[PDB]
Amino acid sequence: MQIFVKTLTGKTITLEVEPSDTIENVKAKIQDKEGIPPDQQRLIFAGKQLEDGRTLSDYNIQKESTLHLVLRLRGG
Amino acid sequence: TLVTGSEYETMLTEIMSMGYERERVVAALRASYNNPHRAVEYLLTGIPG
Repeated sequence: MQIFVKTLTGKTITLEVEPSDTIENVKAKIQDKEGIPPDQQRLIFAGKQLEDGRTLSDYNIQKESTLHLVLRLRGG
Repeated sequence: TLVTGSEYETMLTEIMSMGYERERVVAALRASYNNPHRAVEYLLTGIPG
């Protein structure tokens, strides 16, 4: 299923995932395609911060949903 | 090149969609120095005062 990840710079990335994928997996796909280290990623959906060991189905994320990506960092 | 106000309400609106009313983020701007991203990272850490 396709999902959208909206970043704070107005870039939206599309990912192909399965509801059975874990949040850790999603973060690895984002690293693979945009290069952001998983440790800097904070994923938000329906006002909840997503936890690494849960799956997308745990949160009821359906096709064409948009997650928000906030970056955690102490540098530029 | 944009005025202070404009970008201001634009911070709100962005961080807004992020479940952060214009007031929490704008006040977060008062606490972020006018920054948006920091405004929300602020929305996070909390809203002391």
